[PDB]
Parts: sequence; C-alpha cells; structure tokens
Amino acid sequence: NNTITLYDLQLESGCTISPYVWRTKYALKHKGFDIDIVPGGFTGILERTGGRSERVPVIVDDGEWVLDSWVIAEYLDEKYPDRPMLFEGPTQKNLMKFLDNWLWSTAVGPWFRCYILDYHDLSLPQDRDYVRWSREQWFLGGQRLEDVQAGREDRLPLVPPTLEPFRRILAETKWLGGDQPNFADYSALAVFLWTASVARTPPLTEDDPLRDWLDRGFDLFDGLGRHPGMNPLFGLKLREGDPEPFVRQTGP
Amino acid sequence: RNNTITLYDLQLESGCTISPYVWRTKYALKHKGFDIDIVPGGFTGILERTGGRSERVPVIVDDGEWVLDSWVIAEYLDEKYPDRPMLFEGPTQKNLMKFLDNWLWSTAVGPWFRCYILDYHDLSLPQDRDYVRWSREQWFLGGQRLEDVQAGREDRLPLVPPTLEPFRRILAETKWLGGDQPNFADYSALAVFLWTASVARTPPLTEDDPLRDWLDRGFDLFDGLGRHPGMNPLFGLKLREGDPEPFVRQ
Ligand SMILES: N[C@@H](CCC(=O)N[C@@H](CS)C(=O)NCC(=O)O)C(=O)O
Ligand SMILES: N[C@@H](CCC(=O)N[C@@H](CS)C(=O)NCC(=O)O)C(=O)O
Repeated sequence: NNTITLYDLQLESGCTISPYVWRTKYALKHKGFDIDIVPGGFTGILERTGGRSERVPVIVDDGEWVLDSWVIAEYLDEKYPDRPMLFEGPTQKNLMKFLDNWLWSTAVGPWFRCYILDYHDLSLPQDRDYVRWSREQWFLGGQRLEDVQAGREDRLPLVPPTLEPFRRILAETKWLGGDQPNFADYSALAVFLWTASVARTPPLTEDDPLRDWLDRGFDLFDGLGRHPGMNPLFGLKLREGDPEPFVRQTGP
Repeated sequence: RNNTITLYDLQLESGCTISPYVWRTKYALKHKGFDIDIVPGGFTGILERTGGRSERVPVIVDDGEWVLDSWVIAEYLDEKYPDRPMLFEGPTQKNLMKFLDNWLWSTAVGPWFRCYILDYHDLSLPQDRDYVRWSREQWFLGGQRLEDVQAGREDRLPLVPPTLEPFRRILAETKWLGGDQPNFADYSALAVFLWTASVARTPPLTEDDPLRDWLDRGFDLFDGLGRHPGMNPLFGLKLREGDPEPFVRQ
C-alpha cells in the first residue's frame, strides 16, 4: 500500500501491448493506486508468476493474487468502493462487452492482420520466435507474417469508415462514462492503446473525430498511454478512390 | 392523480402497439409501477389527438406535464420518480445503450422494415393505410411501391438471424441486459422485436433461436405487455437447403 503489483505484457520498448493489461493499468490509476509493474513479455509468463497464471494481466494486492483483467476490475470495485468506481452497474458490464466485441471485430480484426509483423518485430527478442509460429498457425495465417501484413496499405483505408458507429456515440459525450471516464472508456481505449503499441504506420487520419477522446484517454493519469514506444495512431493518408474515413457533418 | 400516467399510443387495427418508441415507453412506465391511461389512435391525426402539442408519439401526460420523445420520457421518469425503480443506472448505460440500439436498428430494424412494410401497411388502421402507403414510399426509399420492397423477403429474412449473433453472445451470459432485473436497456432493445412482432405476418426467427428465452420473458413482462392479441409470433422461420445457419450452436 498504496501500491498494487501488476504483471505487465511489454514489447521490447517496455511498452504495454495487451489491451487487457492496458485497461488494468487504467483501472488501477482510476482507483488512485500506484502500480508496481513487473516487466515481461509473452514468453515465460507462468514462470514470472508463482506458477499461478499462464496469462497476463495479473495483480497482487498485498498478497491476494487476481487473474483476468475483467475479474481484476470487478475486484477493484469489490474491495475498494471508496475509490472511483470502474463499473456503473450490471447494465454497463453487459453493454460494455457488446461494444468491446464490436471493436474487436471492426478494429482489432483488421488491424491485427495489418500490424502482425510489426507486432512480431517490436516484441522482445525472446518472444519473436514464440510470437512467430503461434500467431501464424493458430489465429491464424495459415502462412507467415510477412505475407499477412503485406498489402496493408490497401486494407487500412477501409477501417476508419467502419468505426462510425463508435464515432456517433463519442460525438454526444465526452467520455463513455459520462462527464468522467470509467472502465467503459478504458476497455474501449485499450483497443487503440494496443494498436498504438504495434502500429508502425498510423491506422487513422489526422482529423479523425475519435482523436479527441483518444488523445484525452491517452493523456489520462499523467499520460498513461504516452509511453515512449507508443506509435502515432493518426497520420493515415488516403487516396482518391478510398472511402471517406468519417462522416463530416454538422450538426443540429 | 392516483397512479396513472396518460400515454398517447401508436396502434394498429388490432389495437396492438407498433412503434418501438412507444413500446419501450410502455415498458418504462410499467417498470416504474405506473398505471397507463392509453390514448388509442394511429399514424394519422396525432396533432389532433394531442393538444396540437405534438406530431409524433409517444407522448405522456403526467398530472399536467406533457413529456415528448421516448428517450426524454424515460429520463423524465428517472428524474421525477427516483423513488420508483430506475430506468438508467447512470451515464454509461445511456451511451452504451445508444450504441446497442443503433446496432439493432442497423442490423434488425432496417432489413426487417423492408421485409414487413406491406404487412406494416396492411395491419395499420384503415384510416392510416393510404398515409402509411404515401408516407413510407416517399420517405424510406424503399422506394418503389411497398409491394416491391417486401417482395423477395423469403430470400432476405433467412439472412438476418446470423447477423444477430453479436447480440446473442451477450444474452447467453446474462438474464437481462440490466443484470438480474431488466431496465430501459432491455426495453429499448426489446422494442425492436416488439415492433417486428406487431407487423411480421411471417416469422423472422427460428423456433430454436437462443434469443427466444430473453424475448419470451420480455414479451411476458408486466402481465404480458408484449402479448397483445394483435401480435405475431417472432418464431417459426422455415429455413431451406440454401439458407445460412441462423446462430452458433456451441
Ligand atoms: N484472460 C485475460 C486474457 C489474457 C490474454 O489473452 N493475453 C494475451 C495478450 S493479447 C497473451 O498473453 N497471449 C500470449 C499468451 O497467452 O501467453 C484477460 O482478459 O484479462
Ligand atoms: N421522437 C420520437 C420518435 C417518434 C416517431 O418517430 N414515431 C413514428 C413511429 S415509428 C411515427 O409516428 N411516424 C409517423 C408519424 O410521424 O406520424 C421518439 O424517439 O420517441
């Protein structure tokens, strides 16, 4: 106290990649905790923990271990109601997962195949082999990463328009949590925080309306999403035949 | 004023509510524990039935407070009656609700609107048919005549259920969208299906659709609020050899 251990999933730059670990970091600062970060990558997770977990994030409040970012979030609300609440209620949880799933299908799905080689290259040296064969065979490929990430210049322009349903919401609220952010924002923001960690070329345009909520979210808690290894999410340059990245409209 | 709140309805010929905005208002009102003085009527004459106060329903009249727009009504009920069960649990629900509702209207209402627009028309009040005809043809282009839009729904309807899977995924891990008890999130989502049921003269879903559990319990809420004599079964869609699989069975 006032510290909680956090088993991180970091790239070679020490920059967090896992959105599950991202929203946990955010969930902890939201609660006003200090984070004792345990650095580590994809490989050797089970050994870093006391043989307690094959996945991260994992927190160790005092001595109590807590696995799974969602459980951890629910745990922080459980044991610390005095601190700023992560969940607004049961209805947020259900509606969150709907938005979360939608962001994973719409943003993570494409961007994953657009940054999988960068994802691999930016990883710690000890992870590169593991990340190589597992990702390109299970999720999958079926062939190698260089072949999947190839042609991303053509794929990336098609993602921004599909995000419009999410732009529609943020156009009428500062945060998903209302006037202040909560786990809804951090859960959704994790998507872009992960993207920013592996995007060696920006997936969004400069003037994307998402940027307001994004820059604000990344700036939260003394720039929690402003790690040195974080790449810019904005800077995508489109062609004549590309779709409009977002609805340019105003506004009664 | 006893326990009664007046509600200007949008009814079909059978007296069954069609508008999803009115549906979620009914549910929101019953959820608050209010009795509803239903002012019947249809698409035509809304200005006349109201005090020239609105051209659109739902509209409630609490004591003397006229409240317009289903969303504003729900918030008004939460604002004025915090002692009665809440409709929203806070700002976060509202924002994520809008996202879900938007997805439901893009995924369910849109396709089903085209597939049931002639039934929609045929089921409306006789003094509304031509208006609904003239209105929906010049506006929701859709387009050609109502017949041409609904034409070939037998090919279009089987394509909708699979796209509803992202919604089933949530309901497979919760009793209601609002936890153990439903709220406006449930009612708002249910309204899409309440609207469909009021006009669907052929079932859009299969008998075994995982949504059925949440839907039936939802339609049954508040003394069968969604079980008006005019409703049609949402379930009974007969799939053919070529039709896709309507839902994940895992
Ligand atoms: N149950 C975890 C999911 C953990 C997880 O899937 N982590 C990924 C990062 S995206 C990972 O570590 N993959 C490699 C591994 O399993 O070791 C949560 O939701 O918090
Ligand atoms: N502002 C209302 C929407 C009202 C509305 O769009 N009503 C439709 C029913 S789908 C209607 O009556 N359309 C024909 C008309 O305006 O008379 C709300 O969101 O609650």
